[PDB]
Amino acid sequence: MVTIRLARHGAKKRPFYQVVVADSRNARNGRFIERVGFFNPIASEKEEGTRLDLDRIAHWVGQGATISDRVAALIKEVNKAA
Amino acid sequence: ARYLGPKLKLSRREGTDLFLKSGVRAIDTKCKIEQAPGQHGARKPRLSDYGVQLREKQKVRRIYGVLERQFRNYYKEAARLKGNTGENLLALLEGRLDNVVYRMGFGATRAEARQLVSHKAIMVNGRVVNIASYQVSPNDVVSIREKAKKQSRVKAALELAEQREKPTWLEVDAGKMEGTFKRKPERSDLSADINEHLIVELYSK
Amino acid sequence: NIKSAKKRAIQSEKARKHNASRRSMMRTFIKKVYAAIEAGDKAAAQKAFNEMQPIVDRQAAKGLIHKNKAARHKANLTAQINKLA
Amino acid sequence: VKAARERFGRIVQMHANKREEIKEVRAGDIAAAIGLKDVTTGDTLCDPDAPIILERMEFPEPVISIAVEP
RNA sequence: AAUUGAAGAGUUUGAUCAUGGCUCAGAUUGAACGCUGGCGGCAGGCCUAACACAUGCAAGUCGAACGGUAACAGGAAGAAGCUUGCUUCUUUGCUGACGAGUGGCGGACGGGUGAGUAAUGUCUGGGAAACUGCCUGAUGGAGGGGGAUAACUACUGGAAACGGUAGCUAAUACCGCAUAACGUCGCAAGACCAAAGAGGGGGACCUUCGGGCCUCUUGCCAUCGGAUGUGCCCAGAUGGGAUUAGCUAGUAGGUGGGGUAACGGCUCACCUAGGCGACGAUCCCUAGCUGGUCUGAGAGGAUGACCAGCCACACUGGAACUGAGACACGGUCCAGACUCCUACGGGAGGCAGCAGUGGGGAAUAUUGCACAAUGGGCGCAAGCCUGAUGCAGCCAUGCCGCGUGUAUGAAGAAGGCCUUCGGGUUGUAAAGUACUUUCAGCGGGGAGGAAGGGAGUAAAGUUAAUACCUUUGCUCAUUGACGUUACCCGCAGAAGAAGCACCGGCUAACUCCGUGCCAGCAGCCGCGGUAAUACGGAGGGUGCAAGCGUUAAUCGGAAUUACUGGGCGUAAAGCGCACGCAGGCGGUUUGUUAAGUCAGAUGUGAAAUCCCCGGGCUCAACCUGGGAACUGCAUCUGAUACUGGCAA
Repeated sequence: MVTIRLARHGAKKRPFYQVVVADSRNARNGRFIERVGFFNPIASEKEEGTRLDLDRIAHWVGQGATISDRVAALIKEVNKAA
Repeated sequence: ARYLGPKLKLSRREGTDLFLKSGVRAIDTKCKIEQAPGQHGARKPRLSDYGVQLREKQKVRRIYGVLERQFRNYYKEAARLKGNTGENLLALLEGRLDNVVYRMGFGATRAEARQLVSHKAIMVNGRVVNIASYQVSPNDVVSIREKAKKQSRVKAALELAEQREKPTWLEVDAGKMEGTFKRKPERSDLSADINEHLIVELYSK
Repeated sequence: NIKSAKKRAIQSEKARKHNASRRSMMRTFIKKVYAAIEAGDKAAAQKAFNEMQPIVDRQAAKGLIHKNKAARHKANLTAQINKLA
Repeated sequence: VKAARERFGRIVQMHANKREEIKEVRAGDIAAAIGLKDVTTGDTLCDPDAPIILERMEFPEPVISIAVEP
């Protein structure tokens, strides 16, 4: 069960998250195959702040990819079906 | 950081009048300019090749206030900036907040203009400003907060700088304590008394 | 020793006594075909070949043989008796 | 009395010699702090950085001058 | 937009040139010592003994598996202090929930330290002989029985640890027969193989009144596949030493059996007598490796602290078990070393996990906080467990800034200091005067990191169902360790905040005075002879700055091992001189595969990192976005000038 979940970067008390595909035993800020987008919790509406590449999320789950509850919460906050 | 010492010896040991003890009465009359700096230097020293780069080094490090630790990293990024590396290093020395408000008329010197910068009294482009190492970008305007505007010392310092020629790369309004920044200063715009060529020969080796 | 799932170390030799018995139950019927190889009857081994033939495949099924040693041992033994004829 | 700023590990009070720990320094108790480097005998220490109530009391003098040989 | 980057000077001599070591200015530290010391943000912080280890704590969970109910909370048959149901109470496990036991799953993940190992390893290409728990798609099935068994009782050993025996019983625990295929064995026939059940709701029917029955959810089992975690083989590179010249006996190879999930001397049996090596074998020393970092024009050197991948390891040594996977950090057994409890029989244990202790050492942190974030395990979910982490303490260690106040101020004070003893100077310096006070200190407003989850309604699907479960927005009340947060306003006052190296040249900055080859100075050449710009102090500046010097280490300069890019008559350097098999190269002509070289395409070259152009931190450091790089390697197909092979 290689999953799609969150991983962590940024700085002290100001996060920035890097979404990745990985086995769910694989050292959360470590080994992974292909990141598909990223996430910033301090979104800062000038340019960007959470980007998703949806067409690999549809295809990785085509091999099975049980998503996490926060990356699924990005799907409800990207307006996937809009 | 700062010197905060007897900073007209620094114009006497270096000779040129680089704007420190400016004040209202611009003529000095109390220093005996072009002399020995102290008690033993009655002879004229030889000024060999190393020191003549070092002597104008004190001329650039004292107009804008930049120290040894701060001047060196400006050179490093400037080496990748294309064209005249003296202009690109001058592109980094003319964005300082104590640079612009000194070219705004606010302040009888850099230190009094540091004081209004040091004490929160500047707003720039919708942000109340902080630390004086801020490189101020083009397409920005400068302003003063309402609690520290016109307090008994901004008036006569604006007089002696409105007799200055208003070097037209940035425009000042000065009647409501705001100015405007347009673009960068080129080699055609400064005094051209400063030899920038002996600075690069120090950071060439 | 110290961990709350030290009962796994109780459950290991609880399990191992059973599985090594099924190992011992398995091997003696793989041994039993090798009793009648050296005699010279092609069906004496084949009759006892059908005595382990469920038992090595019950225990591939119960979870000890990895399905491929059974494919090994039902192949060499079937060609064991057919080597003479 | 030495002009140095140190720090604490714990405070220890023993019951029989039972080192049952405590984080509360009650005025009128006795404690045994741990791991302070340069604490001599006879140092007047101050926790809230106030002026000390200076005490100088190391005044018996040894009577024998005997050498060693390790 | 993305390689715009290469300097030297002192030093042998009376002087010059050349040669050539020496040394210095740059940069960078996982740093340390001394002097001194205000603040904010960001990273890092036992390298030496993988030294020995007190103490606490790092992996638990599911009752929607069950027998049970040991605490606790209701309720219930029944029952009152007699305030006529305000309630004392034994019983029942009807429920919540669940210590303990059985059982499903995890415990091999994450973490921590580099001792071993020069190749079973790593890295980078290529493979062929396998498996794959959890995950996911599709396809059949999921019938009907049984015997033990802990727990729990009887009796009871022992100081404790930890047990003892006869019984009895449940379960997704274990074992049977039926039934099996596109699954397995076999040329072909045929021959065998699986499991399960718990929970929720509900209408008639049904009521032995546990429910049977329909159905949703969840779950098991067989198999073909995929993602995939992993195992195995090959080539080329991956250190020094020839004062390390021969090494090897399951060692090279075949046949035959066996072996492991898989292929092989992986292992026995016999035959053959070779295999490797001077294009470096074996032996020896040292060492994890790579991406990468440091420097550098570049090529190259040195080095892999933090970060991520791979490897190895778990006190020392070994073996095998269970499991999808281990030859298992916080597991079994045996053995050893050294310690700990003891009532002296007998018993234990593993910090190269977090924090710590003594010691080692020039040197390196709270016996800390919270699960709010993210990730993980278990479970339906709610939750629990989380020293993984998120923060938070100590540390000018480092990378960047803030502030230590500012204008005016000449009689050019005092005092000090030097001096044609006239003066000059320290010095706009201070005092004085006018403002202001960022951070201070202090007082209060006060975003975001928060997404979810739970509660209520309705609708969309399932079905007998307007029920349940799931989903969809909405509605309701709440969840922050950090936190006296970031940050804004307001208050009196410049009040609390400047030091360290140096002054002969290199290399920017001076005279006296006090000692007289004395005491001392120092990176290098060298100073001190009472009559010093090199010593000590003072004053005058200088460079830097809350940091500064010195010390140790790599690179540079060093064209100082010179392929890029050096020399050998005299400066170090041509074997005393020939012969010569390895080896290195090679005249000319024609044809030829296309090895070498060359073009193009494809896939790989993990991400971070360095670089280019921006965004966000107020700006910087820092944190990232797209892109470039990754200078490389292999493979496919083409060209034939020069080399090689081949042939005349």
